[PDB]
Amino acid sequence: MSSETVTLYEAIGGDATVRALTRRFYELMDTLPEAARCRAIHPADLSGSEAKFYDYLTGYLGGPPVYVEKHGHPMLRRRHFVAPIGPAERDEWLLCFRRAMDETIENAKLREIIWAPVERLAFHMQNQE
Ligand code: HEM
Repeated sequence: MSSETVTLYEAIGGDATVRALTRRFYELMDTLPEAARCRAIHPADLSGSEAKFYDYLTGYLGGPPVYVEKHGHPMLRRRHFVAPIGPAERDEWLLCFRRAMDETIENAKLREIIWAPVERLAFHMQNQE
């Protein structure tokens, strides 16, 4: 929606915010020693991962459906099956996503709206242990 209601994308500040969110996420993943397990299973060059997550989040939050346009149906559990994701990879991903959100999305109510379903998805991507 845009006029009396608005989308989450609109609400958090749209493209500049999703850009900052996704950038800060991979930065924390690359620089925090506590995120080393999650970092270990990602590609040595994070550039392509960032592009895809940014496109995924853009569509997911009510912005333009750019991820689907390029890659088709998300099918995330299947796409994540190629990485070995145990509790550690899972909680370290959630560590970085939480901190990236807290730092880039000012509105607490919008962070709560986004977080609960993402944390559900993360537990659902876990494929080990
Ligand atoms: C358990 C937590 C998670 C871990 C450890 C994890 C890890 C990974 C890894 C290793 C990749 C492959 C990177 C690449 O191809 O460059 C990936 C891709 C991706 N992840 Fe996750 N992920 C997790 C949860 C999530 C969640 C909850 C979402 C959605 C909010 C998500 C969205 C994506 C997307 C859109 C891709 C690109 C898929 C594609 O290849 O088209 N991930 N993730």
